Amino acid sequence: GEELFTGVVPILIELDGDVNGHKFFVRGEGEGDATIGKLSLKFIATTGKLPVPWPTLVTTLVQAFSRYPDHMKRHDFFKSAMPEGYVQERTIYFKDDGTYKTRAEVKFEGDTLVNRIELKGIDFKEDGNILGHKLEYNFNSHKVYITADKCNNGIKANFTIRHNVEDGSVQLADHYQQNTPIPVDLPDDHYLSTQTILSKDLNEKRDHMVLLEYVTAAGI
Amino acid sequence: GEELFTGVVPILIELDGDVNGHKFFVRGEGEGDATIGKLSLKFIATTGKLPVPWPTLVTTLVQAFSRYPDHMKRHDFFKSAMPEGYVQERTIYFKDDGTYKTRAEVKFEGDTLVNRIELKGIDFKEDGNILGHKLEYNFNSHKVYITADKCNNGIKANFTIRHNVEDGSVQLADHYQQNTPIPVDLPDDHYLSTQTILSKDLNEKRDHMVLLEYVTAAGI
Repeated sequence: GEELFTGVVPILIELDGDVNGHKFFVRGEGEGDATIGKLSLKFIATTGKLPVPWPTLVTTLVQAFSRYPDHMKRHDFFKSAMPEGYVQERTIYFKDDGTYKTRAEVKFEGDTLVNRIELKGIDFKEDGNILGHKLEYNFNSHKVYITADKCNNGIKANFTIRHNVEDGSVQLADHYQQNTPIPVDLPDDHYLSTQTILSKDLNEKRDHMVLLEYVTAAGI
Repeated sequence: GEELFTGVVPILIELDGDVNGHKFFVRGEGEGDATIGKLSLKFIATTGKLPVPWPTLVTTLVQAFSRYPDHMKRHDFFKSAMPEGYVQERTIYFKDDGTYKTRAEVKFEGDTLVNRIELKGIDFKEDGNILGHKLEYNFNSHKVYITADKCNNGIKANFTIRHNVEDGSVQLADHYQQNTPIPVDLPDDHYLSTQTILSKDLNEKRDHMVLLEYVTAAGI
């Protein structure tokens, strides 16, 4: 388990998407340091300019990298599932627009943590904030509320993302999370607060996104 | 639910058995009164003289008839499952001898409560207390410990039966129970204490058993 997350761990993320029939693929490489809770990643849209804004993929596109303080070590479900891994299922509803469903397997391969994800989006509106590409290239700080469902030997989480829109208005996105493993751990209600920076490689020519996160757990 | 168990309810019990390849069938008719916790039943071995002693079938052969005191009404799982019914799975280990597995569906049909059961027995010894027919035609009083497993939206119970043997020695039989429904109810740990009388219809010519029980719940 967390014996693996001392020091820096390299990362591979892969996302297979389709939204309203618009198929796309994203591969990410980078590294995380769970002892301070840092992620630095570059993502590449291999299929061409994305059919959806980059910020909507951020949540779907390795919480196992959250810094859990020493007084909270008994509640790190993500890391206890390693190296075998866990499954992360999400349903995301965008206010007054469409919805995503995600399934992902998060494992170790060699020395890298890998997130392989499938995404399906339906019922979106064009000239809506998603397909119409109206979201600022931003990601504000959020809290992620975790509770452990004993029955499924895992956790549940839910939280809503606030996406800034060009207009000045905000696009809401309700998240619903299930996590299940691939010995055990389970954690009392707490949350992850996160902070994200989105920017771009100036020498990169493909549609891409560089990402930098800091995540810590709290609330005990 | 328990709206159904005021006053007397007629009973039909049917058991399909096979133990060590010895097949048999038992049908029971009688009536119960859950407001005082009485059962009176006559059982008939339709296939001929039983391959096993009658006392070993007693537990496997309608706890929904237990008298639950008013202060315990929130814990009557059995009756809350009605009229739709529940499923009762049991594993029974006989000390130093074979084991039974039982699955039963307990429902209302018309105005009768019906218990339809399948039983399979394996690994028994001849000249053992079961196949060798060494058990006294007795049934002592026992406690039945119930706990509610939330996950399976039902209960679990376990208890051991003490069968008197002709020899003077006692045959133990560990029971393990699962119950699941066919809106809901679930009960805090308590038990059923029971008392049974076994006797015979003197004008009856088939291998048979008449049974009389009183069952009440307690322990809160």
